[PDB]
Amino acid sequence: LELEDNVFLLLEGNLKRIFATPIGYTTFREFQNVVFNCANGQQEIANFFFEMLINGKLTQELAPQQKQAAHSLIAEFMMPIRVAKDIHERGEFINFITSDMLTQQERCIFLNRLARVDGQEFLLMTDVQNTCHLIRHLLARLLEAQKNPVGEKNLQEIQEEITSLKNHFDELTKA
Amino acid sequence: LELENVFLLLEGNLKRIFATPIGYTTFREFQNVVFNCANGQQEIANFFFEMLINGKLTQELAPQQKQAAHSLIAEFMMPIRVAKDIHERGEFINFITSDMLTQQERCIFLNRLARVDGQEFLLMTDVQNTCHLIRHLLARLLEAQKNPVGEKNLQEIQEEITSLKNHFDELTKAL
Amino acid sequence: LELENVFLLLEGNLKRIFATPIGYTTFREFQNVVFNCANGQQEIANFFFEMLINGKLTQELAPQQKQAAHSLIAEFMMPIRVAKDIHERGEFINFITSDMLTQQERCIFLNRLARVDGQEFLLMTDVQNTCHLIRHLLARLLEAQKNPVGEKNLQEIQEEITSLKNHFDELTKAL
Amino acid sequence: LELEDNVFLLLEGNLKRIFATPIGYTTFREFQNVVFNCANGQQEIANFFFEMLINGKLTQELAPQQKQAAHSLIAEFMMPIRVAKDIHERGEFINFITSDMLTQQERCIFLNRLARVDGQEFLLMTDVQNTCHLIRHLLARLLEAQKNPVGEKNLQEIQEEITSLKNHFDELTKA
Amino acid sequence: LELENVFLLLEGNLKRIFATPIGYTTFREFQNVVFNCANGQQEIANFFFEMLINGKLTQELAPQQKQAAHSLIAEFMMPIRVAKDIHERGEFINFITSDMLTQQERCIFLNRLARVDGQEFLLMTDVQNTCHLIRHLLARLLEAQKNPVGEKNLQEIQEEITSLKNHFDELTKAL
Amino acid sequence: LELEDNVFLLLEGNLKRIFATPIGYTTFREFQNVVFNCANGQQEIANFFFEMLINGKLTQELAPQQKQAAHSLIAEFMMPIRVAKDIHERGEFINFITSDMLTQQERCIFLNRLARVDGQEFLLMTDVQNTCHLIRHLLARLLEAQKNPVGEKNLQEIQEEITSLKNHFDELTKA
Repeated sequence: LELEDNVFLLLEGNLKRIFATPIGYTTFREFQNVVFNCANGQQEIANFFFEMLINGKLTQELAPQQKQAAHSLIAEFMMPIRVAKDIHERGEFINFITSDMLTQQERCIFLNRLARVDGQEFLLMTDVQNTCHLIRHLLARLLEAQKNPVGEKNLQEIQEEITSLKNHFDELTKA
Repeated sequence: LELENVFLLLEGNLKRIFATPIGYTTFREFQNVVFNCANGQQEIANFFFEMLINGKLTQELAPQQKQAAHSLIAEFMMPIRVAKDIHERGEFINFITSDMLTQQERCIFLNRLARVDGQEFLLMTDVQNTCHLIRHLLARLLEAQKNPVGEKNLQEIQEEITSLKNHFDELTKAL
Repeated sequence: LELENVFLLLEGNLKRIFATPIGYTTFREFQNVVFNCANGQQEIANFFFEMLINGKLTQELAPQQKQAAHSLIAEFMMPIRVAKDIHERGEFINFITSDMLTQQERCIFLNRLARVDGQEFLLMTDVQNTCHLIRHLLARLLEAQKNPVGEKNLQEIQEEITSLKNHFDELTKAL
Repeated sequence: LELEDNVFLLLEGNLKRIFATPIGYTTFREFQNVVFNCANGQQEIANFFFEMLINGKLTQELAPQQKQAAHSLIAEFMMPIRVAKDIHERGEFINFITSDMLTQQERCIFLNRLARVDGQEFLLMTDVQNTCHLIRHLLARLLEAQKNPVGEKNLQEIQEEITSLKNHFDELTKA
Repeated sequence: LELENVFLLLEGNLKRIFATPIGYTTFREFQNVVFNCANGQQEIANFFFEMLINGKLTQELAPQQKQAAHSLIAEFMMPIRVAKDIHERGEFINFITSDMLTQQERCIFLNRLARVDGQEFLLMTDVQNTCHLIRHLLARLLEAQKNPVGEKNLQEIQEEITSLKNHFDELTKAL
Repeated sequence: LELEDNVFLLLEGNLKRIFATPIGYTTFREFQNVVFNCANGQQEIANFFFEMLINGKLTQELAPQQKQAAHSLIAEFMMPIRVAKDIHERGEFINFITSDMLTQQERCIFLNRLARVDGQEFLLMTDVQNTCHLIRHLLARLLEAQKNPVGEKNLQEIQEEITSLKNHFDELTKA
């Protein structure tokens, strides 16, 4: 492989540009387009940068200044690229939830925040009854998954986590 | 009370403010409209509020005015009530749907959460995510139980908690 | 069938769910409302569904009930149909507008894309962007043509494709 | 120019802060305000940092530790600043589009994603007929640009790209 | 003019386009609907536009058609006017609310800004933020005063400016 | 404290991941969860990383390679973490506003952009009268704050900034 220093520099500027705005569902494909543009029709060069930037792996010896630049690109871009790829694949999946209990009047309510893999969040208020209905709805859904052969195998994989839920619930009912 | 074609002018104004999505300012924009149509007079405004919020006519009206009044009530009472609801509790959960899908040996759920204000959020969960969400929400019920107000709330929904019992039983047993 | 003031209670409930923007949960929220007004009975629910979805009364009603029924049909049949449309195809394109502007020696277009669900997106393009978008979309038609199902779809719209012909002709010739 | 090391440090913290959240339409102006605040009414200091951070150019010799810090600031912030400036100028222009063909039933449809320079994206579904109508609409718009003297010159600039579109289309029609 | 059940077909179509939130394309979508119902004829379209935009019937109609026409006017004239307003000035401020709260020795305000298009934005300010915003806006009035057009605008609102005077007086004096 | 180099590496990857998407209201809590996971139930390790990453302070001597990694983590993540914490606390507060005056026809209007601490922005158009009404509304709000003991103390703190507003306004009225 014969690369000029200029390629690493141009590639860095282009990657800095695409990652300057929020990662979205087009970002992984936009990154691939940047690599292909840089490779200029040379599959071996494209693959070199994909291995480097997607896998953090250097598939040939580089001269010291280029090796340093590759390490810098890996450090700066590997995770954001993997997150772009993740969003492309499963950006709408739940990633995190927070809840803050507020006690007002007679009533205990929760300010819940739902965050997805793609970073979008949603605020949702629930009182204690809403919370119970939400739990029942989600349990009803696992019970339907359990009838299906795939769902059944998925549930058997976390059988310990399920038995625990029942524990926590038995703990709530006694009190 | 003494009133002019106030009903038609009230109508045109209510049609305008309700032609766009109802928001958190809409109930107050409505009050401002009523105030303006009453020329600021509190007795007349109150007559309109009773009519429009509670559907109650506090005064006999000539046939033509009475016809317009019943029309305003049919057309606006519920949207006004929803605007007040949103002002008060717009961020609370209102509805949830889930569609079960099977992708790559995984049972997954496309959930949609809708609030009182009509905003919705799409959230994907797999079986393990669903279990974690349930654990999270259960923990909130436990948190409420430790707070004197929340504990009273829980005591009011015994039939709700028993329902969670039977679902938890069915799931654990079926595995 | 035996029915109570069910029409008025149905009305108030439909007015409430349609007072906020229609979303992807709205058709299902409607079904739940009908179910609840029918006290769960499938024959009564079906009577309401025929009435409200298809505008068909499957039963003679006293004058007062019949009046309320025609009113529910006029007020809700189309919003119900749109809610079902959105549930099914809410993300599909519905309308596009373009306004041509001239800025700094450039012809530019302010495009607005609107979906079946009513969400809109503003997108600016210059002449070269517009050309690239067209090239992209053309490539999709070529992609569909390589798929046996897509190829059948294309064969159904011969008059559409000829229209593209005449536009392409006019443009190339005029340059 | 007489700068204390403290200025580079304070400037870095302030820039890190403003770039911690998504770039928006106010971000370039917010950056200018940070520079002016740091310059403290000294135009020569403001200009030094603007040349450095907007143009990547150092307009006077710096001592080695400050030169290193300037290079670090350039590497970290030059591209995001240029993107902020770009968004300020043309954030609503199209930047990228992806499409995924889905074959279901009899029908080939495309899940399109529209991304703007500002990073916002929009999902749009199209079937084969929608795609054709979109193409015709966009061609109609170029034809109107062609009547206008500016638009005509813009089109002559990409005359080769246009002739190519016609090619791709002639290729689609034969098949 | 010669017309068919055009009123009912017009009705169903208007009900459909107004069933979703009004957007920036809605007025144009309406015009397209009218065009299509008129079978493209400009005289018939104009009859519908007068009826639907201005509430004016430019033609005597049989009792049944006349009834349908008055119904279309009552149901759609205002939403059409709002759609045109939005097309023209959707981003302009329409309403603002503020609720004053006290948190941690601070007086704070929960402000909500609503535009002509119905979109809203929540914005918190403390006392100093509120002062800065006011200073900003005052500076804009000063900017307009330096522009010959803006200076004319200011001269038209003398009673508005005096109101700012009395408020400014009350505040400074009370401190 | 006995940490393996692997901990710094794992921690960096996890932080890079969470900061790859827009900071939101859950991000500070997500960061705490990452630290606790890394500490693996060891409060002293959690506190070491919290002091390091929240306060930029190293609470024990590290070997040179680990000290270098800690400095790198501080440089990369301290500000974004502080911004996450800020958003958690006051993300909805105003952060910045820009205005651009547009002169069209007889009329001077302003394209205002409102940016919050959380990075969300809102575009709002105002003409000269809207601007005056907005000022009056905000002054009315400060006048109400002045009646309240807390608000009064807040206002006394910026008494100089208030007197200045009055100045700028007196300057506008003379002209």
